Amino acid sequence: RRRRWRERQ
Amino acid sequence: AMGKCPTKVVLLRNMVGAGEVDEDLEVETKEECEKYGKVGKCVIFEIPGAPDDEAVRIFLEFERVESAIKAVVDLNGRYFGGRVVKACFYNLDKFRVLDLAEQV
Ligand code: NA
Repeated sequence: RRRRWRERQ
Repeated sequence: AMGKCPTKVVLLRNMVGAGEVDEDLEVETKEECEKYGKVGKCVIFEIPGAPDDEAVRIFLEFERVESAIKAVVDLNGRYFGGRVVKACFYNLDKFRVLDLAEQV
């Protein structure tokens, strides 16, 4: 499955 | 403004564009949200005729208001793909009867 959430930077 | 009143329901906007909902989003978002606390499945509504950064509304109902607050604070301004997400609260009673197009 696609993973799109990115950690805050 | 209704999106600012803390509740256990979080509304996420600008995750994806109009017509771009898929199941991978819902599965991942529920997993991500479990970081803040126990949460239900994504409930999705698309507003007809809305701008591309508002059309798709993703709602998640947390078990606890504290978790919802944590979720709003962490998810607002985070990236889902290349899109900058907007997070806010949503009125619980409106949510429970599926009135999903309220102004926030
Ligand atoms: Na993820």
